[PDB]
Parts: sequence; structure tokens; C-alpha cells
Amino acid sequence: GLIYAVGGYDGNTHLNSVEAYDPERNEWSLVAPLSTRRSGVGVAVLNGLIYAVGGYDGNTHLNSVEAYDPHHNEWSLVAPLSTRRSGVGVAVLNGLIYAVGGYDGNTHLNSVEAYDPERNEWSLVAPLSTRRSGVGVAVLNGLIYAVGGYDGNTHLNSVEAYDPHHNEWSLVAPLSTRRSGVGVAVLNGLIYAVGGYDGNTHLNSVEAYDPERNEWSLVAPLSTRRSGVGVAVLNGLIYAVGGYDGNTHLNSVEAYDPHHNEWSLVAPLSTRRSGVGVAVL
Repeated sequence: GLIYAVGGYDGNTHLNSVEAYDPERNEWSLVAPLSTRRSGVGVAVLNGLIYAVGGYDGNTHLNSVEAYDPHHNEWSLVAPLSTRRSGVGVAVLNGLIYAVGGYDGNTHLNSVEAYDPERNEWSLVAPLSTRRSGVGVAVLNGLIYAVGGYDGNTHLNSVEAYDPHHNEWSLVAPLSTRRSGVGVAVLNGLIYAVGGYDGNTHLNSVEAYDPERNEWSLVAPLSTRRSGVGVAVLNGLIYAVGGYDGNTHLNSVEAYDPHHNEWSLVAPLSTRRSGVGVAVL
């Protein structure tokens, strides 16, 4: 029932710090830090553990992965990716962690790898049809959706979905707006694409995808522009954590109520964090 904000960039420093949000107290508290600084990190929850995948330590784009045990309040390294990946999208499906796309330091990636915690190993699965760093990823109805991103030359409005039973990606309806550094989460059978960067400006706009109609619709915009924003769903609300508003890196946090279709501010992070990974545990 807590939101964890993992790593990020405060405007000067790539962070190893981690903090947790308690909606009942409306308060953030620091927890144990990562072993390595990570901005542009992908985060996912599996088997009661938080996995921090890849990212950038201010020097090198990372293949390392570490896992957080809230009962020990400690991070431990697990098996590394086959490819260095910052700006990577991460989602959990059928007991596996998928690492989608990202940037290895010279190339924007279309490759995808999956982690099996039983074997503690990563293996490649089918690649994206499009290279995607800064990509948002979420799982809905047994499919993994890769939303937007940057292919090396263009900020993307395209969206594709992964079927693990066929080991195949398929294009679905594209966003109305190009978005890299976009935050994505799933709520009430819809995928929300939050903020991002369209190549011209950082965005406050938000779009929601309905798989039944295969179409995106705009919903209420954020109170502030946010790219590199972490997005997570808790208690029927969508939280947008941190990010970058085109001017500075943000410690502010807002929550979206789909019943009212409105965003409201909640308590801010102790630390400005763009390129932050967010997960609910």
C-alpha cells in the first residue's frame, strides 16, 4: 500500500536514494538506497520485491539489476541484463519481468528481455517493431503495451502490444500526441499515458486508451508539465511522481481521480526526481 520512488535525477546528481509514500499519512519517508545511482531506471514489483532495472549512473548506462526486500529494508543485486538499458520500460506479466527497449549509450534499442526469478536469468524475447527509449510500458489483459518513446531521430506517437503466447508485437492505435519520457499506468481497464515530451515542449496532457474501442481519448491534464515522470496506480488513483517541467526537475506529486476527472497535488518528494522509477508495494 506504499508508493516507492526509486532513483532519478535531481538536476545536479543522479540519485541512489529511494523514498516511500504512505497515502494514509500523506507523507514520504526515505528507505534504504540503491547500491548504484540510477536515473532513467525501470521499476517493477514481483513476489513482494521491488526490482530496479538498468538506468544511468551519471557515467555509464547500466545493465545491472537490484531487488528491494521491504522486510529487510535492503537492496541486493540479481542477474544483470544482457544489454545496458537506460530509459527502459519495465512491466511484470506471468511471473516474469520484461525490460522493453531503452538506450545502451550509443543505440536506441528495439530489443526486449524477460527475467525469470526462479532461474535468476534474463532471456531475449521478440523485439519491438520500433526502437524505443524513454518508452512507457504497462500490462493489460495479458498483453504488454509499449507506449511512445524515441527511436533515435523522432519522438514517437506509436504504440505496440506484446502477446507472450505468440511472442509477437503488434501495432495498436497511436497516441494523439508524440510522447517520449512518458509515464504509463493501467486503471479500470484503461491505459493512461501521462505527460512526456513531444520534441518541441514538455507536456501536461494526458491520454487514456480503451482496448475495446482501440482508441485514445484525452482526459484532464496535469497541473504541471511532466516528462521523465513516474506513474503508479494505488487505491483507484493514478499518481504522477516527480519529472521535469521544461524548466526544472520536480519534487511535486499529483494524483488523478477518474471519477472526478481531475488532478490534485499530494505531498511532495523530499528530493527532486526526474527519470524516476515508481512502483506500488
